[PDB]
Amino acid sequence: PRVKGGTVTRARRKKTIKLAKGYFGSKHTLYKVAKQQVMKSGQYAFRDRRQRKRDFRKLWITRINAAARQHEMSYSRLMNGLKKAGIDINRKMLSEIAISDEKAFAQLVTKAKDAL
Amino acid sequence: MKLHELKPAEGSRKERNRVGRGVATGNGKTSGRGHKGQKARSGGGVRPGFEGGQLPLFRRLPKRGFTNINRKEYAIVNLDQLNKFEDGTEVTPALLVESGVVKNEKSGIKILGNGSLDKKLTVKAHKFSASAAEAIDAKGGAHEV
Amino acid sequence: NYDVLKLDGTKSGSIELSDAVFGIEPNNSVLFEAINLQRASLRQGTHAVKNRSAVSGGGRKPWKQKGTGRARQGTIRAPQWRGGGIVFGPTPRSYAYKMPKKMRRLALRSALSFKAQENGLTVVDAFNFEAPKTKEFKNVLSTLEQPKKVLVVTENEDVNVELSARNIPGVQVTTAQGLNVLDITNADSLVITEAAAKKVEEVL
Amino acid sequence: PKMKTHRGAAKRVKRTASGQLKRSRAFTSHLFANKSTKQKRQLRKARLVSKSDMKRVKQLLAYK
RNA sequence: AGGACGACAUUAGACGAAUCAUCUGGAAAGAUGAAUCAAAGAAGGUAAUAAUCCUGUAGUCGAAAAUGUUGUCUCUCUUGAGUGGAUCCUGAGUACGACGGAGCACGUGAAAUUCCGUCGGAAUCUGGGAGGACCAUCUCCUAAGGCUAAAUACUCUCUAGUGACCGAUAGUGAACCAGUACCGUGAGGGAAAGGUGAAAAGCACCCCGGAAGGGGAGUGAAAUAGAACCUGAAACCGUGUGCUUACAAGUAGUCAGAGCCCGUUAAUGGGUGAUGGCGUGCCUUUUGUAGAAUGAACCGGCGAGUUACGAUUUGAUGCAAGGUUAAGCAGUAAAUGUGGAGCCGUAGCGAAAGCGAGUCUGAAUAGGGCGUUUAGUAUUUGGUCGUAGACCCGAAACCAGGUGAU
RNA sequence: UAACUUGGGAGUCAGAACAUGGGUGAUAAGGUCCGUGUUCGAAAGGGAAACAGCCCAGACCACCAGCUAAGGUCCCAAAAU
RNA sequence: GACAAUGGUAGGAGAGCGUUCUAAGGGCGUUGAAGCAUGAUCGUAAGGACAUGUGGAGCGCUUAGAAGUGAGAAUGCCGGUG
Ligand SMILES: [Mg+2]
Ligand SMILES: [Mg+2]
Ligand SMILES: [Mg+2]
Ligand SMILES: [Mg+2]
Ligand SMILES: [Mg+2]
Ligand SMILES: [Mg+2]
Ligand SMILES: [Mg+2]
Ligand SMILES: [Mg+2]
Ligand SMILES: [Mg+2]
Ligand SMILES: [Mg+2]
Ligand SMILES: [Mg+2]
Ligand SMILES: [Mg+2]
Ligand SMILES: [Mg+2]
Ligand SMILES: [Mg+2]
Ligand SMILES: [Mg+2]
Ligand SMILES: [Mg+2]
Ligand SMILES: [Mg+2]
Ligand SMILES: [Mg+2]
Ligand SMILES: [Mg+2]
Ligand SMILES: [Mg+2]
Ligand SMILES: [Mg+2]
Ligand SMILES: [Mg+2]
Ligand SMILES: [Mg+2]
Ligand SMILES: [Mg+2]
Ligand SMILES: [Mg+2]
Ligand SMILES: [Mg+2]
Ligand SMILES: [Mg+2]
Ligand SMILES: [Mg+2]
Ligand SMILES: [Mg+2]
Ligand SMILES: [Mg+2]
Ligand SMILES: [Mg+2]
Ligand SMILES: [Mg+2]
Ligand SMILES: [Mg+2]
Ligand SMILES: [Mg+2]
Ligand SMILES: [Mg+2]
Ligand SMILES: [Mg+2]
Ligand SMILES: [Mg+2]
Ligand SMILES: [Mg+2]
Ligand SMILES: [Mg+2]
Ligand SMILES: [Mg+2]
Ligand SMILES: [Mg+2]
Ligand SMILES: [Mg+2]
Ligand SMILES: [Mg+2]
Ligand SMILES: [Mg+2]
Ligand SMILES: [Mg+2]
Repeated sequence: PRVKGGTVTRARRKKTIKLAKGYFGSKHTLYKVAKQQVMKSGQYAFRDRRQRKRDFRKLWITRINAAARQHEMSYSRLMNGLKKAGIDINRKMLSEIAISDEKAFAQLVTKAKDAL
Repeated sequence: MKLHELKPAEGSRKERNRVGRGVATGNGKTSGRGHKGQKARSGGGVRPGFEGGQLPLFRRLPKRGFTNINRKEYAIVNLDQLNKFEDGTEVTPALLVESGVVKNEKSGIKILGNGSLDKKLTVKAHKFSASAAEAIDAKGGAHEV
Repeated sequence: NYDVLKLDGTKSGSIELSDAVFGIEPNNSVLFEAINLQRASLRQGTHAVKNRSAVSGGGRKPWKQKGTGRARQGTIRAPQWRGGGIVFGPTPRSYAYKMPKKMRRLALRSALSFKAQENGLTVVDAFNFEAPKTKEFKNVLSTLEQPKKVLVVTENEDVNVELSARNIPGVQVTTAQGLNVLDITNADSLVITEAAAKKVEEVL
Repeated sequence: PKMKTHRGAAKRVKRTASGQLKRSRAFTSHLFANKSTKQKRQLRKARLVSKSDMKRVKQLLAYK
């Protein structure tokens, strides 16, 4: 028996195009260039899930550095002091504390300085 | 079993492999042929036994022998096979054929001496091994060509 | 041992049927192979296509090998051309194959044994039909309390039984010699005359 | 159609009980002044077809 | 060579069972309920899907005429055996030979057996030919004259059917006014192009407009079915709008993210996106390609490891020292029954004679090679190979028969 | 924690750089030909600005968690003015 | 429960998705099938539902069978349109 091309092709291509929704011009319209872009999007997203952890740790560290400097202490010495004090609060929590309640952060800074 | 619940025996059936139907299969594109050369071509590949121009094995070796036009070959029966007939039986080529011991008689029945005869028989065959005749006689039977 | 009924449903007697035919444990592997074999043998196989040689025309090179700027082409009937010849495709052939005779016999026995163990085996004394009457045969089936799909087995060709059952959906009529795995398996119940049952027993 | 036997191979080998192929020996045609007594004596003895050669040639002698 | 009568068949036809109601709906065959026929539940049609509405189907019947095949009469022709071995006959430029070719599975070979050309050239039943040079013996035939049905091959065609064959780029090149249009001096090459609706009920009439086209009105279940008029994807072209954009360096996304606008298969929602991080398409081919190497304007359709028969291996199944049939015949184009010829296995070794669980080599009871000290076989899925175009497309060419000196 | 034997299926036979032992060349070549190792090929991630072959290191998937490698910590740009 | 592995081209091995057709069974459909369009849906992937609109008559599902069974590239063929 003969199997004509049928509907599968259009269904598959339409799925790719819908995933290409929002893209510029032909890239949200034509299957070949949409497919290519969706491939690039997948590769980029896989890479960027990992890069995002780097990025947010970097941000937290920058903010902690700024807070420590406000307390006359470098980021490096503050982290060394917290380690020697046995305090395991991670960078994200430290940043959020520094932002939200400065007195708590000042007490942590004094704990670090005492440990050093 | 029901025509709406048919099931082949486990391991009796396996889906055939289809090449050139996309990369995920592992046999897309070059379809398991690798890249280029004679062996990658439709209808490609050398003759069996061809050694790319090295003199083939079956030309560097020599011929031997001849075939005898009058070659004789016998249907063989051993004593272990004769062991199925009742003692006192007169075993003949016709009886061997009917009993199914011998299927194709070839140039005739030769009795050979493998295994042990455990019965007294009168064996008629076109030929006998020395050992076979000795065993047939020693068991109290007789043999005749 | 199986009861033998009259067409009115009352017990005419009892019959002994060899368990070596109706009492074996069905061999499903062999039965599947037999069913598949019969279904394959039923195929006509008359399908074809036109390859590039077969399609009309196409002899000449449609344009010169080099210089025109087009892809090189050798015939308008090449497979990538609209209207071109087909690559491979169906070609007339048989789908029938054989199995060993012992396995054929085992399949028939297995199907009969499956009926006997599912209680879809009814033995009747005889069919005393003198003229064909679909309505009488329908009544006989109803009195025997048979399911929709019934295979009726006669010792030999029974013209009137065949003609009476012929128009009834789901009712198939065969002889002891004509018994086959597809019919037995397709049926929900077998209605076999005493003489047919003995004959089948002899054969298998 | 049926596969065809390679007739030269069929004229040059014999199948043994275990399925091997007995063969005769090269360098046994002429120029015997140039081969030692031991060489000729030992070349007199038949051999088998090697495993690596069998891989290549087995289909040629499938009916043999 | 005819004739008479009869039968059957073909070429038109005839009869041929049995269903009503309601619901939805434009329409009922659908659903529901209750019935009926069946030697008829094949099929098509009918306003949707019908055994019972129609055409039909099973079954039965039917021919003025022509044709075909047959049977009996008629007609026509026509003796059939044995004994005897005196003589006679029993296919001549033949058989055969030489040289040169050809055909035989057989390539000139040790080349029988059979033909052609050239030249030469028998015997006559106590004869002649063959058994693969040749001779003898034996055995079997009787050339050099002719005829002969059936079993076999094929299908332009007619009749009745069938399909795990196509369904408008498929299937024929051709579903359609196709070997047409068109191209060519010619031989020759060779397309595209199906679908309103159940019914034509195919839009009276009014209005803008020269017309085309349109807006109403009407027909219709539907016109959003209005004429290449079922459905109506994408490329591509427009109109409107929520968010956004005129200091910015962009493989166009991705991850992060305010603001604004919405509100869903209700999910730790949807659209947009100031701004930040990261980031040189895809395929092919390559040591290595963002590559300035190849290919693709875009979208759609179409477009490439298949089948047959053998071989081998693996899995499965049956049977097992056994396993198994082929053609054929019967059967429904089936299964299947029958068919044991044949094939593989149960024993090998040896070039062979041959011997045999051993055999070959060898002077050897030596040594060494191959073997023994169980398992096969049939069918079949998968893998692979062989013969076939053998995964698909592509030469320049070669040969054969034609068409051309406008 | 492999190794070997038998059998079914392959692909590959253009290699590249870097380091090092050598020939050749001119103790030329991103040259060429051998030996030894690694990496690329067929390897993404971090470093070397960018940069197959160098340095670190081998990505089953998810996380806005932690420790480290090479390499780094004035600003671009995370961390010592 | 533990703890071990899971980069990958040629290529080998395995398990699957989807398409047409067939068989058997069981179902859906003018109270609206297929097809088409849209959606914020489900599954580890190929892919599967559901809702609504359009459409107007056919189509699923389960088990097994069989293949003209899956396209993005061939200066591929044809059509349409830039
Ligand atoms: Mg397609
Ligand atoms: Mg990390
Ligand atoms: Mg594979
Ligand atoms: Mg697989
Ligand atoms: Mg791979
Ligand atoms: Mg391969
Ligand atoms: Mg290639
Ligand atoms: Mg290469
Ligand atoms: Mg290769
Ligand atoms: Mg161009
Ligand atoms: Mg075609
Ligand atoms: Mg010699
Ligand atoms: Mg009528
Ligand atoms: Mg009605
Ligand atoms: Mg009627
Ligand atoms: Mg001659
Ligand atoms: Mg002669
Ligand atoms: Mg002669
Ligand atoms: Mg002779
Ligand atoms: Mg005679
Ligand atoms: Mg004839
Ligand atoms: Mg179709
Ligand atoms: Mg269409
Ligand atoms: Mg055409
Ligand atoms: Mg056409
Ligand atoms: Mg339309
Ligand atoms: Mg601005
Ligand atoms: Mg590709
Ligand atoms: Mg290069
Ligand atoms: Mg390029
Ligand atoms: Mg090139
Ligand atoms: Mg281009
Ligand atoms: Mg396209
Ligand atoms: Mg092939
Ligand atoms: Mg002139
Ligand atoms: Mg170099
Ligand atoms: Mg070089
Ligand atoms: Mg090296
Ligand atoms: Mg490479
Ligand atoms: Mg790298
Ligand atoms: Mg970098
Ligand atoms: Mg890993
Ligand atoms: Mg800093
Ligand atoms: Mg892996
Ligand atoms: Mg295809």
